[PDB]
Amino acid sequence: MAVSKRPFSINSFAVNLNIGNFVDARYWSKCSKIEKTYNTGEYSDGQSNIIYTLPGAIKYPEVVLSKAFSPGDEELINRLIAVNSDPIAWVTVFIQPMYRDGYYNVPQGGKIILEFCTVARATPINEIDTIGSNAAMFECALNPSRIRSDGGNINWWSEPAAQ
Amino acid sequence: MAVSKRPFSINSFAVNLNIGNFVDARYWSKCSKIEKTYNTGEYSDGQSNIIYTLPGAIKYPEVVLSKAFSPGDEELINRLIAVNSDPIAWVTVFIQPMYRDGYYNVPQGGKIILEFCTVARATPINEIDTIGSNAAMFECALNPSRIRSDGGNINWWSEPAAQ
Amino acid sequence: AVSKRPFSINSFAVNLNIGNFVDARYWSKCSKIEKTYNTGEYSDGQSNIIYTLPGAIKYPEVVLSKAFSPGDEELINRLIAVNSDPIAWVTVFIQPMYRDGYYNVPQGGKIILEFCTVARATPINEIDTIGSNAAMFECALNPSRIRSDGGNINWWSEPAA
Amino acid sequence: AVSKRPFSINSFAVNLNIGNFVDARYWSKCSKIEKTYNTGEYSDGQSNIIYTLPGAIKYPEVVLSKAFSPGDEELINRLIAVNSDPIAWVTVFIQPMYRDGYYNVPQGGKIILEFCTVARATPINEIDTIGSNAAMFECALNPSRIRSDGGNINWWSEPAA
Amino acid sequence: MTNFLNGVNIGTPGAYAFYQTTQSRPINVEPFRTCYMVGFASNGVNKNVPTRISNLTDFTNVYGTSASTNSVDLFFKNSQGFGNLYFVNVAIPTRYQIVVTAATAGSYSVTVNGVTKAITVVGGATTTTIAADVISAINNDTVLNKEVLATVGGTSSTVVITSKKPTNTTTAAVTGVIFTLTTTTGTSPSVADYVYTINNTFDPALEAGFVIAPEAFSTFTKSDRLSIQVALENLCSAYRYQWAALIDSGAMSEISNTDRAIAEAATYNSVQGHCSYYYPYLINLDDQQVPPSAAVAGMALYRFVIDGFAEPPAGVNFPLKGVKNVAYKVTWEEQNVANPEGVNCILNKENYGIVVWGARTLSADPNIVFISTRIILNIVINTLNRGYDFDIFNSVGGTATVLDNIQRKTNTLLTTLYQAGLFYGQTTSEAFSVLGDASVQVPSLLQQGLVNMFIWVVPSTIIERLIINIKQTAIGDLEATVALDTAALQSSVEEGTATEGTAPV
Repeated sequence: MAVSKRPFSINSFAVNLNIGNFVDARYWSKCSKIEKTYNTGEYSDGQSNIIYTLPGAIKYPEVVLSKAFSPGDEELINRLIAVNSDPIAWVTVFIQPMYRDGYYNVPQGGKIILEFCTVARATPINEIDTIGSNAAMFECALNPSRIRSDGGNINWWSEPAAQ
Repeated sequence: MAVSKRPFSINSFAVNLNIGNFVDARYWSKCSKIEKTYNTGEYSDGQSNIIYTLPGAIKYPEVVLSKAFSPGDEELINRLIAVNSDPIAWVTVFIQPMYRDGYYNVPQGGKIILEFCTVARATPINEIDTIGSNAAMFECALNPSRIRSDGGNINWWSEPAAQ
Repeated sequence: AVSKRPFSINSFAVNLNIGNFVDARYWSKCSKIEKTYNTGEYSDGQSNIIYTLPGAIKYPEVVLSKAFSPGDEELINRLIAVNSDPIAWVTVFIQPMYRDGYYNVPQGGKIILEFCTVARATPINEIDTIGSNAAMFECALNPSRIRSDGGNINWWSEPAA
Repeated sequence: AVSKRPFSINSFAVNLNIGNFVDARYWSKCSKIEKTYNTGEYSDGQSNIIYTLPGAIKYPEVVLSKAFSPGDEELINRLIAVNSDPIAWVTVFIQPMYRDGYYNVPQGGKIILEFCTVARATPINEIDTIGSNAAMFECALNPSRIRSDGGNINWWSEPAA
Repeated sequence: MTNFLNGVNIGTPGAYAFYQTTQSRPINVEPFRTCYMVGFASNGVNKNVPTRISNLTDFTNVYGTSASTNSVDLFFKNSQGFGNLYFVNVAIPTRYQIVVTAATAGSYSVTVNGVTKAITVVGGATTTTIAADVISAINNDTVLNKEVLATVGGTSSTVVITSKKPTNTTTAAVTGVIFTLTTTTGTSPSVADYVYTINNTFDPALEAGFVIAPEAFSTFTKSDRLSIQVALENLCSAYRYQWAALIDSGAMSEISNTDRAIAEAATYNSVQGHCSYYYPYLINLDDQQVPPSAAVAGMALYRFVIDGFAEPPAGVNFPLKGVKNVAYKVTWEEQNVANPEGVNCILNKENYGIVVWGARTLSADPNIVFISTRIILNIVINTLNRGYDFDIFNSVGGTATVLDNIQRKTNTLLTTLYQAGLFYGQTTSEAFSVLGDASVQVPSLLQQGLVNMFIWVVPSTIIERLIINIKQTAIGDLEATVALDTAALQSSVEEGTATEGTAPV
């Protein structure tokens, strides 16, 4: 009916972390998929032989962040390694969608916030090879507990349970 | 923002071994990832139906070093084969990051030390093929117990645990 | 209405800054200067037309060439060592000018390729004891940004709000 | 017996609309203009002949070129930034005409490539300090639709309704 | 606007809090999100000057008392900060009444704005003849005929000189005993003053939008209401504005029922449908019957922002806020007779509220029946005019590239409107077409400075009546019945035989 705006690209997001009480200013170039999965059970109404699906046991799957391993990542390594040691502490992931050309980010809407994440894997070095040419990749797996949306004119994620 | 210090490459690390009481001068060409893996369980707070992840049972996964099988590696073979025979002997892995152009390494920071590693596999010859042209690969799999760093001015693997 | 004539392919002067070193040598050949958009494909679901989504900008490799001449040994030794320092970058300056002999007429600023890394250095293109071509120094650079801030034309400007 | 001479390859004027600004510059070279059907293969089972099924229309990339001349800095700075705005598009206007000198004789509307995105901007095709060719500005566009409603022939009507 | 300057008058560094006041919504410059209200206020601050109003408080502060206060309040309540309101205070012209006492013979003169007219009286003269001579001299003078108008007052021995330019200073004086001067000025504006303000106060550069005169329509009589309707029709259909006007019924005591509203609308004429008539006065929360226009316009501008600019000021989804009831209950049959005649009813639907249940114009042209089409055409025209304003007064060099550039700009603007959704068609080729190149420009006209552009558009339509044709099927045969009937219906629509027939009541 009308083609007004281009869609978001796969490069159209900025990823930041809050590790415990530390507001880490480093950015992550890659993030894995973001979902709300429903574990399912099968049932019948007894009046047919069709298998129905019963949603339950919501889960937000693992999110893998990755970036280029650079000096100044020692604070990142130590903070991610130590965050799980404090039962009160957990990681927050801020994803800001945007329509950046170069360094010309134009963010619209709020940020998708993965709230209450626990570290499951910290990989400062993905691989070593004296003949390899790729950039060493810092990797970090996180298990989020909730997703919300904060700031901005557009709310991306809102859960219903409580009204 | 501004890329001031170009990130580390996967060829930007030098790997050395301490087999028991022996300090081996041989340098290795490859190494797998260095990680702090958290085993995880599932739970619920009861007042909702989201699956929450509980970390536990720390583990540092197996690390596979590899180099080119060259003369003078027979001492390395014998030491790696015999190290596990002594319940007191351990294998230590030293990884020094560095920005090597050629032979022009410039180290920065200490060295990531995998402490108290046990040999799980020693493969002097990856395979034999009289038509093959690849260099024969020496491989060694190690199971580390701890990770630290002490020989420089960065200290990028500080755990809060040890004594 | 032919007034101002267009730039000729020889209407540019090329200079380098190699780390903290400013080289006074000039380069007589440079490849295309470009901004490339790597493209993905998508659909709106309302039609079977393929749409192109730009992203992942990259400035492709630029190959400079000049005549291999005495006094190029320091240029060689600097280009070899640039990458050894993770904080050293090559900077390429292209000045457009209406040149006639040694008479230049620069107008506008100089297009600057910033934060370039050396990917290849070829002091000698080839050797032929009965050849007659001039030996050509070549050097390939991977740039990371293009700007311009001299002169009065600002050839290249990025949206920066 | 030919009553009307056919169009020459020089019989078209090319213009650009970049975002909300109208460019006064003309382009001297444009590549092929197409409507391409991506094809699948199938069978009716009645025979072993391979049948072709059209689908997934696409208008292939169009490469415009012109002589890099002063006053092209504005065009550069706009083509670089057009993609930065998801609302902005590049629109290409091709007016066929019979020209001898500056005496173009247009007939019919103009082919309009609408909703085009920049995939490549090459201000300088190459540099050769002893070369003689004119420097060629180049631009690559990924059109999404083609129409024509500027005149009295309408040679690119879709099957709309 | 506010919420940002709180920490400006603090010199100390630190962190403070200020409890967040209200923030204004800035309204953009889309050609059709403004409403111009022509009203009167004895406080003549902005006589015949369209002034932006931020809110009802600003209106009261500037203009004080005014019969348009209720309409302004309704507009702001319904617009909810969207759209702009421009008030036009009608200027009351100066007036000078000269009574000619007798026919005394002699030489006298009459002064108007410093221009003196000598008048000579001889034997056989009369008061009426002298007054007529003065009127003729003033009206046939080349200078005064444009500044003022001279007519006969309530007596043949009286002359009334009315300022033809209300804002300008008008002065009169006499040189003669028979002429007795008196200064006068209607303490309230009249229909002629309203007509002048309507016809001579709107700069085409002004943002397009709605035009309303609720005070005039509520106060004036039938003849004056017709005159003001004609003035608004001429304004909105003028080739320079192409706006839309909202006409209201008279006072409900006069237009008691729907038949009288139909008669008044029938008297009203709008060939191209620039004027749209509404009837029930909207009793607000303070129980005052306020002419519909302002409330409707407020809702319209709000709807334009939310629903869309192709959406007409109507619907149950977009009701009316700030009111509680309608001054009259329109029956279904009354509305059935009225709506085809151009009367847009406002109804108190239960479970919806006060809703405008009409979107028709006063035109007899079937192509511009709905006000949405009129608004779409006005938006197109005004967008193009604003775009070309920057192209006016531009040299036409040798290339004649300005005509090409104008076609380029037209294509861009019409594509923007297409994305906005104002046209019927899946593609721009289905939506619109332009022709403005040099092939249609004549050098003779170019020498005078004329450029001709030709544009074709296909405005979107709306859903007015939805017809449900559903059949009651016996148990078992639903699939076969549906297959057969659907085949028949699809075939008829495809081959174009669906329309062939007689429309039933």
